[PDB]
Amino acid sequence: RNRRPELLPNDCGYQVEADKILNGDDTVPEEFPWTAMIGYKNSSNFEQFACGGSLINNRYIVTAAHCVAGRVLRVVGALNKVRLGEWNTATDPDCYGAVRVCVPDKPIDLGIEETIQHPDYVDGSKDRYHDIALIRLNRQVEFTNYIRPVCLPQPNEEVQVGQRLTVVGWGRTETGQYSTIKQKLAVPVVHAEQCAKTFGAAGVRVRSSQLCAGGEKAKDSCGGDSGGPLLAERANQQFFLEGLVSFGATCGTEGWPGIYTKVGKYRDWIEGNIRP
Ligand SMILES: *[C@@H]1O[C@H](CO)[C@@H](O)[C@H](O)[C@H]1NC(C)=O
Ligand SMILES: [Ca+2]
Repeated sequence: RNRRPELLPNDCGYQVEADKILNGDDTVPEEFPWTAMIGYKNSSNFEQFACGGSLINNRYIVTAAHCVAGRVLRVVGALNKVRLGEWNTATDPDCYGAVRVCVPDKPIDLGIEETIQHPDYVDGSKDRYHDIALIRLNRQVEFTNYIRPVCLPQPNEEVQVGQRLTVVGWGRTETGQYSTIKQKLAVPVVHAEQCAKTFGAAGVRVRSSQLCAGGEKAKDSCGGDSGGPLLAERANQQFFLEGLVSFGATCGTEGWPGIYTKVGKYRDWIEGNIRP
């Protein structure tokens, strides 16, 4: 299967601590430097960012398969670019804090060399089982304080119910707000049964490769992007990509937690589909 585990760097999951003035759910630009924005372009050349993803090394982002096939492609446009190093999409340069500083680096928009959807994913399916895809970027990415790779779990590692994780993004889901500043929201992992309604179709079972997180005690935590990261902070403040958004959480009266692709469960597949 041509697995190349050594192409996933050991220097992963570390971010600069450079924190500052009054927050909210807003991040500083240095937080979660593996976030990516996925950009689309329709037939009259209108562009917009409508999905997220996570930088895993200097050549790849990992996202949901539903971000690279089907509905998004007809509703928004063709897959076009991936943006790294963004913080506030409303501004450029990005400047923050009472004692003011600016991000030295303009966000980078990279082309897509190839997209690899998981072979077992079915576009339009009720369950979206195996909702994962790799995007090989056009260029080797040089890491900075604002662009760095996230760690991936091993296939035998499990998140436990009650464990708190962080979903990060710009509200780029079907029902999201489309925020301009990158947001972080803390969410509990919950029993799979609580995601019964998440599919928006009855009778779908939550598989082992799916994670249910959000819910009744996390009504202030809706955000993230389709394909966007769900993170565990493990020992030594090293962040791991426990999940990516497959069905977004909804935080209203009759809403539901989100279903995430368990990324560790696809570690072998990832390693077999990356090249230097
Ligand atoms: C491209 O998107 C813009 C903005 O949403 C829209 O006005 C336009 O109709 C789209 N192009 C077509 C005709 O597909
Ligand atoms: Ca910006």
